[PDB]
Amino acid sequence: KPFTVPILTVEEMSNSRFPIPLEKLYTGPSSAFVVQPQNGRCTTDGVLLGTTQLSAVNICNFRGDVTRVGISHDYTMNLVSQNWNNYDPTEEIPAPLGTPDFVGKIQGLLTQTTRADGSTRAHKATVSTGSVHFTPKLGSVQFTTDTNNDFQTGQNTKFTPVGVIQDGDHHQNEPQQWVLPNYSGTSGHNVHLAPAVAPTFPGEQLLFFRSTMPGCSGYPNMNLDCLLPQEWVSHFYQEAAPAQSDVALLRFVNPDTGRVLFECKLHKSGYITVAHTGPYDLVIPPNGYFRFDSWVNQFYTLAPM
Amino acid sequence: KPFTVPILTVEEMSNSRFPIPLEKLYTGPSSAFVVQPQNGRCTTDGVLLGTTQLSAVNICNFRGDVTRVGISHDYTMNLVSQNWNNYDPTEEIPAPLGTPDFVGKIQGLLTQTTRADGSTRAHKATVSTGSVHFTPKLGSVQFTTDTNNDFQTGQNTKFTPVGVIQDGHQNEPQQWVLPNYSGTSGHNVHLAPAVAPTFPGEQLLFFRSTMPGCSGYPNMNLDCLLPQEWVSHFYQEAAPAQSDVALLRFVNPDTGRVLFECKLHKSGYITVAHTGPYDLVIPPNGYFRFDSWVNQFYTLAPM
Ligand SMILES: C[C@@H]1O[C@@H](O[C@@H]2[C@@H](O[C@H]3O[C@H](CO)[C@H](O)[C@H](O)[C@H]3O)[C@@H](O)[C@@H](CO)O[C@@H]2O)[C@@H](O)[C@H](O)[C@@H]1O
Ligand SMILES: C[C@@H]1O[C@@H](O[C@@H]2[C@@H](O[C@H]3O[C@H](CO)[C@H](O)[C@H](O)[C@H]3O)[C@@H](O)[C@@H](CO)O[C@@H]2O)[C@@H](O)[C@H](O)[C@@H]1O
Repeated sequence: KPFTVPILTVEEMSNSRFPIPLEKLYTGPSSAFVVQPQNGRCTTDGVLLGTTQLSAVNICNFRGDVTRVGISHDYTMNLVSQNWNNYDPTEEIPAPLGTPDFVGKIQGLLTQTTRADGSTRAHKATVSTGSVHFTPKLGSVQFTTDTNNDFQTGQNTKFTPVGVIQDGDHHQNEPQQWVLPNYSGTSGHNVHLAPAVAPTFPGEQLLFFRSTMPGCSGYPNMNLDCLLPQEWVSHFYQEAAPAQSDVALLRFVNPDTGRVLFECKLHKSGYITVAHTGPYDLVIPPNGYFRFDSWVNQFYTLAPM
Repeated sequence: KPFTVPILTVEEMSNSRFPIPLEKLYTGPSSAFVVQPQNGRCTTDGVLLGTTQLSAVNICNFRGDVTRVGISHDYTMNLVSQNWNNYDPTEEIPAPLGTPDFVGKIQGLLTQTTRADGSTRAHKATVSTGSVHFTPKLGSVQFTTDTNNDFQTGQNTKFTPVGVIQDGHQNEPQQWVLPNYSGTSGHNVHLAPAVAPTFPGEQLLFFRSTMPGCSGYPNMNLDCLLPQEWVSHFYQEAAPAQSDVALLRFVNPDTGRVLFECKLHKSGYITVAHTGPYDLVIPPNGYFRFDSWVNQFYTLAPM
């Protein structure tokens, strides 16, 4: 089965690490980080990795029942699955599919319906994924909310993420997009992780699909880079085209002129490298798209960006 | 190019009318009312219709600058596009792509960044699409928010939708009543067509989600004609339609057994042979498979 990537333009696609559109292509140095995201991870032959699932609308969402922590404005959510069935901690994944894969304070609305009478409610809420109470692998996370009394026990509750917050004099100190949470808190180390990725070939860097997360309070670092658009994850999962070598050579083309703007290496394990050093917002026509041209190896020397 | 539909299961897909996952399949009568959604509209050969665009995460989102209405808690948003560029009201679409296509009060967060210093803010906010101030085709909508002073002028502002509210039970939203995209100033234009079965014994098949409820007693059902992933698939594939009707079989790969068959009409909606309201019962790995081009007079096996 011939391998292909989607023909959608960058801005027609979705970030695979938060439910927001892509904005641009970005390359930068990654030696200062361990780049090990768990969402947006999929092999070119369609094997999902980490905590990756198939739709952007589920990323960083949570569902379950809630109970108030003491007499505070915090609530513990006992997680269930996307379709409201019981969560299974025994599954060989790091955490429920779609769980946030960075340390940060994600703000959104926590909503609830009372089944018996159809009454509903919503409150602004934040989940701090660096908190010791962020234990999604164990089946629970904690939210700080704007209420201490309105949520009912035993009722279906959903968190819909919107953006991120920051607090402190050191501006843009959080979120930390390349620091994984401890999915089981202090109780144990992370398990079943998709591997870290790094360029190995001289002169190469990762290519990122970049968005700006909405900021909700303070001075957050709003950059969010994913390794694959969500639509590529879905495409590979469905097509399941066999990888005929370790690397798929892609050309980024202007469809109007037919000219190649740059070329890159899509590694079969699901990430892209380009030949560039330093931070660079790629200059591209908005109708540009990626095209698979041939199967190559990890030592293929790209035309420099 | 051979026509195909995605192999994703229902719960792996997204509603094309609000940024939430699909939950289930429903069929029912719809003779007594107009079915004319504007999001989730695409022909099988990839022509987008109505206000349909390509990703679910953009649906019912709004962007622009805001100005306070008087000294109230309401703010007017002067709309821009998904990437902060111009919206052209003269483009022959009903309203900006992704605009809500139902009358209801949508609640979410209105967020803002101050360009100069990177300070940010968020407030609970509702857009009433039945309001006279819901005029997206004119380039503006109005939000009621939980602040009367925190939003700044001339700064990028985004509404992220979460769910719906009600006042008065389940009388709103009205998912099949289109808002007036130009308010009282003009009638709706450039709409994707209304849809109905034409063959006796058939009903529409709906891809159903439940919108989160945020206050009161809202009607939370939300039915779309095509999953968002089908819109994106057809747009990219652009496979020619060999007839006006594609026969799909819904298959359980666990058994190879066909659960039911249905007609995917070229103009982008599905019918089944059934009379009455019915919540379909489907296996977890079930999916749709295109088998052949037929015609409007093909009789489906009863669903
Ligand atoms: C930088 C600052 O971020 C946000 O303000 C927060 C404060 O937020 C609280 O009050 C503000 C209005 O002053 C607003 O009503 C917000 O909803 C509410 O949570 C507060 O958290 C303090 C604590 O030190 O930090 C910031 O000042 C934002 O509202 C401001 O516009 C501004 O961007
Ligand atoms: C049916 C009812 O809907 C929601 O309540 C609203 C009220 O909402 C206001 O106060 C409530 C707490 O009582 C909550 O703090 C909410 O955020 C706030 O807007 C209010 O709008 C009244 C006015 O008619 O209608 C409802 O009572 C929800 O909060 C309740 O839990 C309940 O489901």
